[PDB]
Amino acid sequence: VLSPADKTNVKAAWGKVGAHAGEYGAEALERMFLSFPTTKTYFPHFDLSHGSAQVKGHGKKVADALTNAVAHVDDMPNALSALSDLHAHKLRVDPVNFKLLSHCLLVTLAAHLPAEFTPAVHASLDKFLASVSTVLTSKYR
Amino acid sequence: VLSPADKTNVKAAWGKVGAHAGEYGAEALERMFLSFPTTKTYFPHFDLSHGSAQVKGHGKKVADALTNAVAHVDDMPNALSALSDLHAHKLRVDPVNFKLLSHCLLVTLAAHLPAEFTPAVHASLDKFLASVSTVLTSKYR
Amino acid sequence: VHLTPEEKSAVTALWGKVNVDEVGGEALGRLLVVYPWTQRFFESFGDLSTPDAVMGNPKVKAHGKKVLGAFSDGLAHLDNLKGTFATLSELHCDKLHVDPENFRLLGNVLVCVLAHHFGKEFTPPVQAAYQKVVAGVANALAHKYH
Amino acid sequence: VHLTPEEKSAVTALWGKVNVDEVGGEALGRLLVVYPWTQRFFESFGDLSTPDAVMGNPKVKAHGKKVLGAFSDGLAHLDNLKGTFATLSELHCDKLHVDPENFRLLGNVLVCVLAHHFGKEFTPPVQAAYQKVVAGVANALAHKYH
Ligand code: HEM
Ligand code: HEM
Ligand code: HEM
Ligand code: HEM
Repeated sequence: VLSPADKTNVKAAWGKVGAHAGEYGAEALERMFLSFPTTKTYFPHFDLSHGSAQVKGHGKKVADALTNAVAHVDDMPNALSALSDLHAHKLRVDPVNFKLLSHCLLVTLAAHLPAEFTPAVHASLDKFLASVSTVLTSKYR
Repeated sequence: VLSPADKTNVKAAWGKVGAHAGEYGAEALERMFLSFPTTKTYFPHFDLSHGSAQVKGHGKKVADALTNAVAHVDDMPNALSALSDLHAHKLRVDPVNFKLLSHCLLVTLAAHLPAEFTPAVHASLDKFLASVSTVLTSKYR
Repeated sequence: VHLTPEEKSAVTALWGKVNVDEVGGEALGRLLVVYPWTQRFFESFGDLSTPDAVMGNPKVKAHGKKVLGAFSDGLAHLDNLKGTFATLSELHCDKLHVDPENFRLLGNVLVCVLAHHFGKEFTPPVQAAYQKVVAGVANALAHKYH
Repeated sequence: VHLTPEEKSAVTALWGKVNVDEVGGEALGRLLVVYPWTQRFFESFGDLSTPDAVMGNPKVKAHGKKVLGAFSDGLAHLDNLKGTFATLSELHCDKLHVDPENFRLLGNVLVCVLAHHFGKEFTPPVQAAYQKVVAGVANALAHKYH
């Protein structure tokens, strides 16, 4: 579970991302499509090239859920229940892929937040996301 | 969450295992040291020889914990002279090996219980041991 | 991958009793049951509601047969596997959009179908050999994803 | 694993500005802090509870340098990785008994330290070349495990 200090480091780090959140979104994705080619098997309908507006718009939506998530850190299973049903039932996206996004997302934060991304914050951030990933796979079976 | 049709599946499967529990635990273990050679990195102090009285003595404990889990299907940990939070802190076993033990402990049951191993009781057994690995890896960080 | 002669013959000999139509079908159907999300490819098949109609669907059986068959070819190319399925790794990828985890998934339920088929004969040394096959085979089939 | 003429250049060129001593103890330290179960191979270093203590632990630092040191010398021979690491693979398995999944966790932490270090200079195409490489070194240290 996230310790109280974890919950503080996550909100402290996200607060600093700010208006750039949806910006970092598309970047975590591009890094994912490019680093782990396998991840783009779920996007036959998306122009995945760089510059792409679809890869940008989506990143904004990925940013929004982690913001709603940070907002409801003590109640993620209820605030992300909607998406969990969307990924497992309607998308059926294999659980080993979220571990893949969370890594690119984390690298993307190590690239823009060098002051804040200390070893302590890094760890709390690897937790927060693992907990998100978990919630998103709750409804697979 | 294990559905109610799951709990009753898991229960009948293990009750049928009866006294054979320890016999089975030890078998899944040796199957694991053979198929997945990396798991041996955690038992370099165990007599890993064929017919070893240290693995059979270890398969017993593992089964005794799996029977206790089943017999308190609303709560998964705590058992023997040191579990409770034994793995997370003392052993520190990488979460990745928990899925390997569950696989091998399922092929054991698919081998000896071919009649109760319908492709529905297999799904419950799978969701069960996944819920146990999830509980044992619960307080890791 | 290289296989210890007797560990290579445990594969060779056991395969010869495998009813590829019963094990092929059960390997796929038991996969569509256990890891639910794997149906994102099998929607054309039809009725996959309860694990019942999943297992009994004549499409699931039908496709598990040609899935096991191709496996039953790499069993000869037990040296260079890549230069065999590399063709199918293009397909399953570019055209078919299949996530490689599902192959890794197949190999494990298959290991269980065989043990559900040979019970006692499926000893640990034999399973272990059959693991060296399935993992390596899974990676050959997912070698050049771009 | 495979790489390409242009990817090698990005790897090699981004490795020149790397301070192996620094990043070595920066990566192993952040590994021991994000995945504290890896501390099972380090009772013989000292205080490893608080992150302050892990990072500035002179013994962590001394060993980070050794690892990344021997990591660095592996980039040179990027066409024959499994060979180059055959003797460290056998030493980690037999002698040290180090679960190979530690190498993958360390590779992921090493990529974050390299993004944390180069900022924008560590673009998406640099991460993808670096992921390939760190996955490459991990399969190479794990090859001699039995
Ligand atoms: C780490 C957790 C993730 C977050 C925060 C996230 C969030 C979301 C959100 C907010 C949507 C928008 C749904 C809508 O309104 O249409 C969505 C859609 C989707 N997600 Fe996830 N997701 C996550 C991980 C994944 C991963 C790893 C993949 C697969 C590589 C993925 C694949 C999809 C797909 C394919 C869509 C549908 C896009 C479309 O066709 O319009 N998601 N996700
Ligand atoms: C998910 C299934 C697991 C269960 C139910 C389980 C069960 C047990 C039990 C009951 C004990 C003995 C407690 C005691 O002696 O105080 C124990 C100890 C231990 N477990 Fe686990 N375990 C599991 C997974 C793992 C995994 C996956 C590994 C690694 C491959 C592992 C490695 C160990 C080791 C080394 C010991 C200590 C034995 C000794 O040296 O005394 N366990 N486990
Ligand atoms: C590792 C064993 C496998 C082998 C050797 C194999 C073999 C085949 C072959 C030969 C084709 C059919 C002919 C064609 O489309 O041109 C095919 C297609 C396909 N495979 Fe696989 N496959 C395997 C595993 C997978 C996995 C793990 C999945 C399951 C999620 C899968 C899903 C599909 C789908 C949906 C198609 C497209 C429909 C079609 O068959 O035409 N395959 N496979
Ligand atoms: C991918 C990079 C890795 C390389 C190239 C590597 C390299 C080395 C080297 C050169 C040594 C010295 C062995 C000797 O004295 O002959 C060593 C020792 C050791 N390694 Fe690894 N290693 C790597 C990853 C790891 C990881 C991931 C851990 C665990 C977090 C680790 C744990 C050990 C242990 C327990 C020792 C001895 C520690 C000491 O006495 O200072 N290594 N490693």
